[PDB]
Amino acid sequence: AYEWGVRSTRKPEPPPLDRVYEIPGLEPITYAGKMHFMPGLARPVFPPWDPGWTHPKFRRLPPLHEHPLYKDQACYVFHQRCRLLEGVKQALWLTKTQLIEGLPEKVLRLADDPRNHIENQDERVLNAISHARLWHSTEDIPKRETYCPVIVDSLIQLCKSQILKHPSLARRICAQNNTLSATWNRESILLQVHGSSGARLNAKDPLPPVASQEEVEATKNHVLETFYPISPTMGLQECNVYDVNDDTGFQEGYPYPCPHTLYFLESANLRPRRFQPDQLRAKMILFAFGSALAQARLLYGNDSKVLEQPVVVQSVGTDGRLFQFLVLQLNTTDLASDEGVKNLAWVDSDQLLYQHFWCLPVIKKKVVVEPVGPIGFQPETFRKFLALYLHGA
Amino acid sequence: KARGNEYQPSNIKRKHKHGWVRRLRTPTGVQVILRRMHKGRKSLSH
Amino acid sequence: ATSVSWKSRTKYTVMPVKMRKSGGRNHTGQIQVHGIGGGHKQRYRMIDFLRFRPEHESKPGPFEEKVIAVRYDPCRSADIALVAGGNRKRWIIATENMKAGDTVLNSDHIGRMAVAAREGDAHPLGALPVGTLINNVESEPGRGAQYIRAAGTCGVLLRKVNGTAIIQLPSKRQMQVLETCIATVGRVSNVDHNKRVIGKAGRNRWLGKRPNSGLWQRKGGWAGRKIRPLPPMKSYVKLP
Amino acid sequence: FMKYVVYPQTFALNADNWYQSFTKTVFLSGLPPTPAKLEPEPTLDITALREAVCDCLLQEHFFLRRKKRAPVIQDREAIASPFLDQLVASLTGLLSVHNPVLAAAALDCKRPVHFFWLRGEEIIPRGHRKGRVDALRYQINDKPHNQIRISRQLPEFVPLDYSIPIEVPVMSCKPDKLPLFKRQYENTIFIGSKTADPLCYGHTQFHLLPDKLKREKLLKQNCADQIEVVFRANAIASLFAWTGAQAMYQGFWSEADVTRPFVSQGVITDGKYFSFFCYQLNTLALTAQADQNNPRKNICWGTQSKPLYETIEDNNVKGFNDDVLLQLVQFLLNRPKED
Amino acid sequence: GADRMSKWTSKRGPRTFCKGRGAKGTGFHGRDGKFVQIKEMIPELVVPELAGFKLKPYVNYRAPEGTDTPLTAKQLFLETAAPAIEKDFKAGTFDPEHLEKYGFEPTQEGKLFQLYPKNFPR
RNA sequence: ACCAAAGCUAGCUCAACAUACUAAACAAAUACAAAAAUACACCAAAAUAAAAUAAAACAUUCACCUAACAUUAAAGUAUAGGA
RNA sequence: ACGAGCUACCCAUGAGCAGUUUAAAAGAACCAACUCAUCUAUGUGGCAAAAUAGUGAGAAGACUUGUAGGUAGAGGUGAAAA
RNA sequence: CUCGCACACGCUUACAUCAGUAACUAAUAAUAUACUGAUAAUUAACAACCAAUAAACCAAAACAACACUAAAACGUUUAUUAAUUACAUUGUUAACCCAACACAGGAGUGCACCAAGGAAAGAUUAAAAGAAGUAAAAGGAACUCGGCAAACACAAACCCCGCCUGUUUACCAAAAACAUCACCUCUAGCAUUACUAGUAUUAGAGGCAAUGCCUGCCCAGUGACACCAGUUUAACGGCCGCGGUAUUCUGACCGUGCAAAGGUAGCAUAAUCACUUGUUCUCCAAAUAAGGACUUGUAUGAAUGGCCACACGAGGGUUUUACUGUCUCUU
Ligand SMILES: [Mg+2]
Ligand SMILES: [Mg+2]
Ligand SMILES: [Mg+2]
Ligand SMILES: [Mg+2]
Ligand SMILES: [Mg+2]
Ligand SMILES: [Mg+2]
Ligand SMILES: [Mg+2]
Ligand SMILES: [Mg+2]
Ligand SMILES: [Mg+2]
Ligand SMILES: [Mg+2]
Ligand SMILES: [Mg+2]
Ligand SMILES: [Mg+2]
Ligand SMILES: [Mg+2]
Ligand SMILES: [Mg+2]
Ligand SMILES: [Mg+2]
Ligand SMILES: [Mg+2]
Ligand SMILES: [Mg+2]
Ligand SMILES: [Mg+2]
Ligand SMILES: [Mg+2]
Ligand SMILES: [Mg+2]
Ligand SMILES: [Mg+2]
Ligand SMILES: [Mg+2]
Ligand SMILES: [Mg+2]
Ligand SMILES: [Mg+2]
Ligand SMILES: [Mg+2]
Ligand SMILES: [Mg+2]
Ligand SMILES: [Mg+2]
Ligand SMILES: [Mg+2]
Ligand SMILES: [Mg+2]
Ligand SMILES: [Mg+2]
Ligand SMILES: [Mg+2]
Ligand SMILES: [Mg+2]
Ligand SMILES: [Mg+2]
Ligand SMILES: [Mg+2]
Ligand SMILES: [Mg+2]
Ligand SMILES: [Mg+2]
Ligand SMILES: [Mg+2]
Ligand SMILES: [Mg+2]
Ligand SMILES: [Mg+2]
Ligand SMILES: [Mg+2]
Ligand SMILES: [Mg+2]
Ligand SMILES: [Mg+2]
Ligand SMILES: [Mg+2]
Ligand SMILES: [Mg+2]
Ligand SMILES: [Mg+2]
Ligand SMILES: [Mg+2]
Ligand SMILES: [Mg+2]
Ligand SMILES: [Mg+2]
Ligand SMILES: [Mg+2]
Ligand SMILES: [Mg+2]
Ligand SMILES: [Mg+2]
Ligand SMILES: [Mg+2]
Ligand SMILES: [Mg+2]
Ligand SMILES: [Mg+2]
Ligand SMILES: [Mg+2]
Ligand SMILES: [Mg+2]
Ligand SMILES: [Mg+2]
Ligand SMILES: [Mg+2]
Ligand SMILES: [Mg+2]
Ligand SMILES: [Mg+2]
Ligand SMILES: [Mg+2]
Ligand SMILES: [Mg+2]
Ligand SMILES: [Mg+2]
Ligand SMILES: [Mg+2]
Ligand SMILES: [Mg+2]
Ligand SMILES: [Mg+2]
Ligand SMILES: [Mg+2]
Ligand SMILES: [Mg+2]
Ligand SMILES: [Mg+2]
Ligand SMILES: [Mg+2]
Repeated sequence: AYEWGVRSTRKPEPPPLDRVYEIPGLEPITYAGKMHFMPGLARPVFPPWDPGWTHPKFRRLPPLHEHPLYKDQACYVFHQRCRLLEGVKQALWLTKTQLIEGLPEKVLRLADDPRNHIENQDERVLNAISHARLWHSTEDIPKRETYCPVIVDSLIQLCKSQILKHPSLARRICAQNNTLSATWNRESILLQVHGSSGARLNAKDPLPPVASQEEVEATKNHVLETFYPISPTMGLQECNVYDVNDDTGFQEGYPYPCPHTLYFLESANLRPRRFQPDQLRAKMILFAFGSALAQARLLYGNDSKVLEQPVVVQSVGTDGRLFQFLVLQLNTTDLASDEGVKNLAWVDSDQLLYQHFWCLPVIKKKVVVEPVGPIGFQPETFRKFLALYLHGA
Repeated sequence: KARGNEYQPSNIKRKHKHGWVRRLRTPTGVQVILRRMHKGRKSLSH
Repeated sequence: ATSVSWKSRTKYTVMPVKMRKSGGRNHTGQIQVHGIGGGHKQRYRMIDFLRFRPEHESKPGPFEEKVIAVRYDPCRSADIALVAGGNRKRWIIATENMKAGDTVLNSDHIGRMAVAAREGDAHPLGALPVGTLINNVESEPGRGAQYIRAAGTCGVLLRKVNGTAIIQLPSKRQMQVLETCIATVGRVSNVDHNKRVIGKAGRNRWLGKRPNSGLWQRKGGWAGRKIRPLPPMKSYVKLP
Repeated sequence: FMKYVVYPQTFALNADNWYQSFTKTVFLSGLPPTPAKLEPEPTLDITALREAVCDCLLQEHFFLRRKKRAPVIQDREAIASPFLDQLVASLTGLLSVHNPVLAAAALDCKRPVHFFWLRGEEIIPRGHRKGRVDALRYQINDKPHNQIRISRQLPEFVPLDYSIPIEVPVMSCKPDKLPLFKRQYENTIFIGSKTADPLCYGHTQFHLLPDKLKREKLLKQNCADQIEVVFRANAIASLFAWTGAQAMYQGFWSEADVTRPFVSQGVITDGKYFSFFCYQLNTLALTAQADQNNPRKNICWGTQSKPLYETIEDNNVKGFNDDVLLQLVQFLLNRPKED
Repeated sequence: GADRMSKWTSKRGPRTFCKGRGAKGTGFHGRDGKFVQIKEMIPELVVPELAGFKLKPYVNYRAPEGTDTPLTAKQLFLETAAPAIEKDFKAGTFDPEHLEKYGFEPTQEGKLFQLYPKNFPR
């Protein structure tokens, strides 16, 4: 084949030993006695230096098999920045769920109801968008890494402004950078969603199941579509050190146990550094599935069984102007066999909050053709976000 | 156009072209240092 | 001073790795090739020329992969394609009519029956019909595809005698190799590269071609129309 | 032109007095006089507020499982910053029922506030411009942890022409010995948003002290009286910059001096301790040619440091102070006038 | 051109050149880019109690000086170890195998302040 | 009358003898970009002397030309030389 | 032996081009910053061992330019002016 | 009148205070940021030093919605180890750097065109000559090699040469020279430092120059392949005499000789030896100027390329007005 290493840039082979060292029963005369190099003397060979006292910073990195957590079976870890080739498809295969395009019926009813709306809805949303895109920074054109969290938090505060009308949102608390670990064996493959997310909302009360028994039973007749050339473990990190333990972000006795909504942000200035919408949807699927697994295994146990009370979680992913909403209902724990019940998911994708934003007034032919502000505005995305926020109450 | 200002000072360039390490990294620079010491120069290099 | 090459990367990477161009300069610093330098900034896409490369040694049989995307490569005149199969992705040279979401088969099995050669297949020369069009041909079994790669160029298999395959290269020269050598069937992508027109002198500078010297050199004896006989067959089969 | 860079979170020994000299502000210990004409509104749930605060404490200190922190020192930056954010959010959500303004308010999370002003004259000592008069310029670029911005300005605490026997401290020395250093860059006046933002006024600021200004750090540096001075300097710089940004967004400057006072509330939080300040900007003509006949002075009301909890251990809060919670409640329930 | 007779210091270089003036380091660089200072590396000045010390920086002029007799190894041995070894030899208890009791040390790596390696600054 | 002029000293040169031959100072730092206390390496190398000149040109040739054998003769002899 | 801190060409890393006509960032057009130097007049031991004033060409590109490095004379480099 | 503030690079105290200047420096005085003596100074938050090892990662920056080609620097997460304990070290002045000088020169970046920087005149008279500016009767290029310079204009055209943008003799030549897209040749079947991490639709050594019509004959000589024959001119390069003839000028034609072919198409007094100011027509009152025609140019000529064409050019020539001190003739 074609070796990808170059002999000129690779580490050089040690120089050939001096002719003295091949003479049996003869002691070479080297310059090791004077502690410096001098021509005419043989090259001394030194034993591997052993620092009898171990120093933390200047010692060699221990090998992987020396770690106490090293295991023979390689586990496929899914962390925060994992990319999936066939994102939605591989996510559905690995999580054992059936996908639905539209949002759930109760979410639609809560969203489309004008009573649950904000006092000045369109104006407050436009003000939040303008503040995030232009007003929040002293620079003329703020970066995505700046205005993605700003717009997400502005929408969160806009939703929080409804706590006056609904005195039930106080049962929730936000959380930042909590470790999530959910490992499961599916089709003799050990997968594990392990990492940390952007933001996580937790609540005291559980989220009621949304999928009806008719849909649950019809899910039995659904078959997951398979991809032959690509293995389901595409894009996952094959790791050899791990712990098979359902570690949620919190310890025991937490007052706000049930996760309500995950918040994912694609705060990256470069398109290659950002996620594709498909991969972002896959990431949200896997992270919500991990959270639901943690909750189910702390409530019911580690046994693989169908849940009589399904665990439903929500997730929102924000590109800065594109929103992806997801409601995942976990109904079963046994994922080794594919003949059982499948979980359910409603994935509302490609939701544009606004078409384009002009931070500066464009002037064509000495006149202003388009003023400052967002061109195109879809309030339905915000309505769906508000429905997801108020879904608990 | 106008000449005579061909010397644009730069300490990094001065030390990398006529510095002590640059002089000693080659045998010819070592011989230059030897000649300067034999002549008795107060400054062997920059 | 002596410069260090930029090609220090042992591990295969799908993502484009940045490269440091050198215009006609060797490791010393003198010009060895004239008319090279001052090009556009480019990255290098790692191309796996060894097409038949199983992921795991447990299963050495023929394997099927899927085409993901056909993209442009500034390094070579051809258009490259990302292909994923098993647990790893790799860049290969896309043939003429490869599109996104296509099936590719890579086999080394030779049988008494020729395999119906599609455009994405990679079969050894012994399993292909007597007169097919091929590219990325190989010199020794397992060596890798050093030969035909340019856009639109393709050789033709002529005959297979005594367990040995003979092909015709784009230079109309006959090449004799073992029948085990893995080759890809079809023409290389971007067949219209020969028909492209450079619009101005600036496009050559964008590609990285310094203009030729102005020294007027009188033509010597080398100049003129030399009608030569075709060179003999180049054989790589080592007869005992 | 050249200007000084005034840092709110400063390591200078006695910087509150220097900031007072720069600002023409007088510091009064204790709360401002309470407007006792309030309606019998505060019937809130002190138990529920304590429960929320303790839940935030326990979550950010013991409950939240994060990555294994190899330094065993357990720096209080990453422990208190999420705690401060969650405490502000929970308090705003809980007290928005009593105060409708908090619902319509906007919460800024680590968003800078910039201010640039002039103060006094100075003869240039060195350079080719020696012997000529140059005005001293100061700039404050603060990064408050949490900000609350509202639609209508909060009411004043004392009248515009309110007089105080205490005079502003004046330094008979150069500002370079604080130490302060001159720098030249973009001099911006920023409130937390651009001028096009409809919320041209704000409600309260939150400032988290850095690890550099810890009580243990100051004690090791042999500084015990400067613990309160750090809070005083932080509040005096931050609230003054914030009110000056408000005034200059409303349109007042040196020759267009402010007509109605601009009031400010600030909560400065250490890892364990809390402190509260109230700042009232009345005069903005701090330049030499307009300060000749200016009787008004800025006022900064300050409170001494007071801890909230005490050595919480194993998901159980040992000590708790209700007075700090009540002070935070009053700060968050202060409301603009209705008309 | 530039000057060569003046010493090459940190002031006459670019921003990337910042050379120390001869002071000893007091630590290393940590994780977040900060400097971590080690309290073991800083010199701890061991100062005595001068309250009950009845000695002055100057001497009485009428006091006489002494004939210059620099201390030497043989004299130090005579004042310290010679009487002890002489007494042991007179008593018959002198042991050539073990000389540690007279003040001699076999190796230096054992004690804290060593002589040949010079582990103490002053 | 200004400008000016004159000292006899510092010291140098050639030899002989001579111990036997890189002077003194080296507390700290010195081939990181020298005078910068402190971290897992690479270290290193040799391959004829040439020509300016003379032969009135210039090609073969042209002593001395940084390699010990010194002095008195043999002797500018035998020899080597586009002889 | 010493020289690529000026210059000829490359190699890494950065930075600039405002306004106007134009579906155009088109090796387009006008004209700034900026880069070159067509013509003339002074200057000719001068401000200057190559300048000043007027006037000119390019001005989103084969464009300028900052820092660091490389190619060293029987050679280097050169859109050949030895 | 308006090149000011700061930072980077560079110079090192030339910076600040007090005192003195008879002399030394300012190209002269006053006095002093540029001379002398003494004493002090630049205090870090800005900047320098400021983790490695494996894995997930094709999807540009240009308000980035989404696209073009020339395919494009700028990043997080996971896992293993990262001394753990205040306060470390260094640059902080300036009127300054490179040019022998306190030099009208050369100098990167962010801001504004003044809210900051400075003074063309040492004092007189107002000779000639010189440089710069303004204005001018009537004329309006009649001056001159040339409409060079200047001008209340700042337009329309005809030719030569190069297609065009561009580059070149730093310091007498910026071009008709070079390069250029396009078209042709030759040289190479291939791996770890150029070419190239490429594979004949590729990469080098070259010629000529876009495009349009084309590129006619020759291997006799010298080169190159073929190791001899033989092939090559888009290889180095060459492509004819003598004499008479139709009815007077000519010669369609013929005889004879040598060649490898005897200069084909085209253009033509040209940037093309001399005769040349070739002959003729237009332009002017006058023309060795310019343009169009005739044409053996016996020394034009077809990729050392021949012919025309749009756009283009501080390239070189010729006109029409408008314009003016270039000039009548200067004041
Ligand atoms: Mg010089
Ligand atoms: Mg290439
Ligand atoms: Mg290509
Ligand atoms: Mg060429
Ligand atoms: Mg040429
Ligand atoms: Mg010098
Ligand atoms: Mg320096
Ligand atoms: Mg500097
Ligand atoms: Mg420290
Ligand atoms: Mg001679
Ligand atoms: Mg002679
Ligand atoms: Mg001679
Ligand atoms: Mg000789
Ligand atoms: Mg002979
Ligand atoms: Mg260099
Ligand atoms: Mg250079
Ligand atoms: Mg422009
Ligand atoms: Mg242009
Ligand atoms: Mg000029
Ligand atoms: Mg003029
Ligand atoms: Mg122009
Ligand atoms: Mg032009
Ligand atoms: Mg010669
Ligand atoms: Mg040469
Ligand atoms: Mg020439
Ligand atoms: Mg010549
Ligand atoms: Mg100097
Ligand atoms: Mg004087
Ligand atoms: Mg002085
Ligand atoms: Mg300064
Ligand atoms: Mg005068
Ligand atoms: Mg006169
Ligand atoms: Mg005149
Ligand atoms: Mg005039
Ligand atoms: Mg007139
Ligand atoms: Mg005339
Ligand atoms: Mg005349
Ligand atoms: Mg003119
Ligand atoms: Mg004209
Ligand atoms: Mg005109
Ligand atoms: Mg002519
Ligand atoms: Mg041209
Ligand atoms: Mg054209
Ligand atoms: Mg050039
Ligand atoms: Mg030039
Ligand atoms: Mg010239
Ligand atoms: Mg020109
Ligand atoms: Mg010129
Ligand atoms: Mg040409
Ligand atoms: Mg053709
Ligand atoms: Mg042509
Ligand atoms: Mg021809
Ligand atoms: Mg021939
Ligand atoms: Mg022949
Ligand atoms: Mg003709
Ligand atoms: Mg012609
Ligand atoms: Mg003609
Ligand atoms: Mg002629
Ligand atoms: Mg003429
Ligand atoms: Mg004429
Ligand atoms: Mg004529
Ligand atoms: Mg003519
Ligand atoms: Mg001819
Ligand atoms: Mg010719
Ligand atoms: Mg020819
Ligand atoms: Mg030519
Ligand atoms: Mg021109
Ligand atoms: Mg012209
Ligand atoms: Mg040009
Ligand atoms: Mg007159």
